[PDB]
Amino acid sequence: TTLFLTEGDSAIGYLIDVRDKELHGGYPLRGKVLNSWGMSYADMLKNKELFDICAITGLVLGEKAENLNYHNIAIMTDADHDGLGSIYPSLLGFFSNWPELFEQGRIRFVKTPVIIAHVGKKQEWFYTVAEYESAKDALPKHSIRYIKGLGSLEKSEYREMIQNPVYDVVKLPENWKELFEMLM
Amino acid sequence: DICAITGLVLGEKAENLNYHNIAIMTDADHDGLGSIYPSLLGFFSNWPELF
Amino acid sequence: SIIDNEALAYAMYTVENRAIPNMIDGFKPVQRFVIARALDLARGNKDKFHKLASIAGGVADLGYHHGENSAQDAGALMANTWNNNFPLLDGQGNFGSRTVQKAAASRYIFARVSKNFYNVYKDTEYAPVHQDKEHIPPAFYLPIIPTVLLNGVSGIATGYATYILPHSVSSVKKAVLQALQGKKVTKPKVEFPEFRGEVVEIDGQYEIRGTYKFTSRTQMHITEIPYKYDRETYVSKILDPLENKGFITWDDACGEHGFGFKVKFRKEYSLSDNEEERHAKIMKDFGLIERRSQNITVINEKGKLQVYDNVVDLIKDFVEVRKTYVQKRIDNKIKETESAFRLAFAKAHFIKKVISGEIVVQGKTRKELTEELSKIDMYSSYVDKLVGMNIFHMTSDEAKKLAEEAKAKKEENEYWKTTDVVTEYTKDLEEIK
Amino acid sequence: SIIDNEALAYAMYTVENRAIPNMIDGFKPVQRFVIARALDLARGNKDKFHKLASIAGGVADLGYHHGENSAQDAGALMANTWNNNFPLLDGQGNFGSRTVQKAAASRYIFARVSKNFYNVYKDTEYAPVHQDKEHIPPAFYLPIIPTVLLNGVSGIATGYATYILPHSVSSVKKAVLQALQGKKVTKPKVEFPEFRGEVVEIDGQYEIRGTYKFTSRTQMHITEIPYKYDRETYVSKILDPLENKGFITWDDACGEHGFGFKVKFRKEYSLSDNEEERHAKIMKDFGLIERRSQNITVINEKGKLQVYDNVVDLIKDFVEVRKTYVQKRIDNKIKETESAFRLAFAKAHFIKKVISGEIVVQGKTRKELTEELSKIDMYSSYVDKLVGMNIFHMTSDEAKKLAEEAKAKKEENEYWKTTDVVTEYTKDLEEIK
Repeated sequence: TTLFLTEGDSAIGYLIDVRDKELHGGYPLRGKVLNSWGMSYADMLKNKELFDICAITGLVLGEKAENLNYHNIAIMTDADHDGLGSIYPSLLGFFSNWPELFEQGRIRFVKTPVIIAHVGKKQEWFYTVAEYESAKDALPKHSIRYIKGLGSLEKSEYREMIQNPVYDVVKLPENWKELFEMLM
Repeated sequence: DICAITGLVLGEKAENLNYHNIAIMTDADHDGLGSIYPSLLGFFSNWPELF
Repeated sequence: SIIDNEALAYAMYTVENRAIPNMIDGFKPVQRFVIARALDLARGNKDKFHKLASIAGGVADLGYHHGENSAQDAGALMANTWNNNFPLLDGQGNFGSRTVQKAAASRYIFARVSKNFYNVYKDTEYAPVHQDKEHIPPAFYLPIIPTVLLNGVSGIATGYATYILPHSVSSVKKAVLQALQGKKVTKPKVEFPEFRGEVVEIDGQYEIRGTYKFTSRTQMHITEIPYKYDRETYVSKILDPLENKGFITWDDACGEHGFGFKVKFRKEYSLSDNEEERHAKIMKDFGLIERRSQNITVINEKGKLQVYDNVVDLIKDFVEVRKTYVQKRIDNKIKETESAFRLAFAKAHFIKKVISGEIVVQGKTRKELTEELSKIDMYSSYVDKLVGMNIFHMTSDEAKKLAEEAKAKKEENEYWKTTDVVTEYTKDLEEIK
Repeated sequence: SIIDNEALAYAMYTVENRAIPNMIDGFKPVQRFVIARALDLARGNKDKFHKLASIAGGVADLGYHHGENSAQDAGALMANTWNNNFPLLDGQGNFGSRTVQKAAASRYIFARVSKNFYNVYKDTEYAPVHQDKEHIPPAFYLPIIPTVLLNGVSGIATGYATYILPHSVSSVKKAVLQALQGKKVTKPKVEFPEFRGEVVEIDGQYEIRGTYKFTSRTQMHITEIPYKYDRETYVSKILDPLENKGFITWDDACGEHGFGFKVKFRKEYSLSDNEEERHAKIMKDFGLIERRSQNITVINEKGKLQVYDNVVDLIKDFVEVRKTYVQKRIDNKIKETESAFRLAFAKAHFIKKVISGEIVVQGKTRKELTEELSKIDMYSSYVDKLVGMNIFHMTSDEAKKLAEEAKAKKEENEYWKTTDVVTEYTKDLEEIK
């Protein structure tokens, strides 16, 4: 099973209209979270949404990475600016409290696209701007649509992007203290 | 801030007035017509000698 | 006597700024502005999801003398296929949900005109403009089946309050198609969108009930609640006052469509038997039954207001205005097609005289050809269109093709000549789907 | 032996997206892409006001391997004449001031392309295409007066920095107009915008100063402050360091042109006399004398960066680019106008043949006159264009006067044939004012 740590009531509305009840889960986030490592572990316990995802996954702070109600944790954001640098450093900093989640690689990313053209009956799926550059030499009927946001896809694209995701991994270099001190 | 700038202290007459005239202009679609004009008029109606 | 200059100004704040809709288009005053802004952007790319800021900041020159925040959230609230039955205006974004009836933002959300709207709102461009000069939308748009019956409208004005209820698409289609024939008017049936409970009458008034299912001795699956209950206001208004007595408890197991609320009883409750007082305690405690009231008050084709007790006379008045406003289109198409028939006949006759070349054509310098064609009895009236002639049509194949077009125009002119209101309106009523 | 494939990829970061402009156009690559988006939002109507986000959000398929914010605030910063002299782009709104060098919004201000750009950027389309496919802007736009000397570039790159200061437009006009003539090149004078102070040479380096104006025994009115600080960094770096010592005080009375700050003397200070040591204490204390550095480090038409001690060689390399880059247009227009007069003789002779009408056209099928147009030596290269002939040709007014515009393009044909590059570039230099 998996848990989607997606954003807002919109994406969980589409997720309720899309997901499998047995396999795929979900949870939104209430709002803006601050810098992750400026706050004590009892103050991550004072924070509300972090305690919510400590209780839903069953991995509360101060314990070994076991008895997890969700074997997978996925986070599903908007690919313009809404979660590309806002949800992810704070969420990866909070998930850095258990390095055994990262050793098993239990946090993934589902890439919503950037550009979609509607060609024929089946629209195309440029995931990034680099694939949009590299495959503009052979792509017909260039009617452009921007996917700057989770709302910019309908229920059908949300359906084939949950039921057929890509599950991009999270970052893990040889040191897990040198790269998270960049933002401060 | 504006009662310190105008010199009309709260609870006294309009004396030692730094500015003789008070004028308001805003974006006149809805930014200042029905939003900040009645609030500023509720400020300035507490001194009816200004009216 | 100038204080009435204030008060009549109140009468352009309590007549033309009213929330009362119209019987004909089924539209609010702000809905015509957001529709006109969306179609002003539709043009060729009627499929490019235009930004809700561009709609919302675009209604300034359409004549809406209020805030852009109102249309900015109005377009969010009326682009929902789950709040309303008939899809009028589509889009990509959040437009509300039965979990939470809000949008996620208004700045990552883009809206679109639907092709079903143009399947259902013909004679939009024929619509007469409002008495006020600044109103760039017309006075009322023109549907095939009305938007008063479909999807519902609710609001409260000064002294009058509309609560018009959504109805099912096939029954509104059958109602307009059957009251067009002048029979006993079928009142449309009501189908709330994504509602698997039961909608039935009690006494003149509708009730809505969802679905509650006994699953054990002390367990419940409310598969559906009635329509005006979301998750958390129903939890905090009813289910949490039931929780604080220690009576029941809830599980969050909401389904694919509708709800999935599983409720487990506790032992400090009634838990009565015999299947008439336990169900009484259920729809008095869980609130499985919800009632309402009806008052069909709606502004007519002019600025006055009229009240109906039923939608039968509403459908009758809609189709009796629709009869004349299709008849006007019939007369306009007839007067277009007769002059277009005489013109196409003139051009086919002149392409016969071109591919013959029986007109002297060379050496007619200083336009002596059209000084010869200014005295022909019909060629004169459109000399400026008989002269746009290349050499490319001198071969006879295009002459015979324009003669085939002329014969095709004749039967076409006979088809739109002999026709009337009823068959074209019922062909539109057939081809809305 | 693969790690260099990252490092040359690092060279991919440090060749095409540097902050150093090229020496012909004077254009940064980000400025090339925002110019291309400004004309892309101009297209037909140049005068139409483009939206800043619509400028900035559309650069992504224009060649920029970065985000929209760098072009977004680049367009904000070079839109204003309080910082620069030559307006590359006009706009509706404010983009800064000399008192406050901050723009209004990244999402409110309008933009359009100025007419003087077209008065100085002709022949920006005959440049050869780039190696990279994304660079649909040319590698250098071709001016009559370059932007390296027009306006200023204050940029830091990988080991290279530019602080190329603005110059006065009549002096660069004389400099390019005289370096066209091939004598000793006049050095352009430096005139910062809205400046009535003194920029003077001391030894190889231009120092700047404003004007400070004594008005009484213990007061001044500062006319100008140097161009390193606008208001609050100026106060935090200068006026509050000398104000917090108790020496002197200031008051804000900033006027229209320049600055207007009024300075009141307190009693503990030097208060010196003789107008040598008091002025030296002013330029030591108020910071009127400011020193800069100059180095013309600019990439040429190839990938090598050229370092110039003085802009005379910059103007010489600019004009040695421009002479051949307009002799390309000379050869292109010569090859255009020879076949243009050949088609002119085709149309004039064929229309005198048509108004003669010795060729018979009536009853002629299968474009049979093309069977007598194909065996002409001269009409046969234009057959489709010469059967594209409407009736208005047949009037002899537009036969004979169209023949006399064939003679008018004959005299223009000999006008482009007799002219050479230096006198049309003299027309370019003389008709900018």
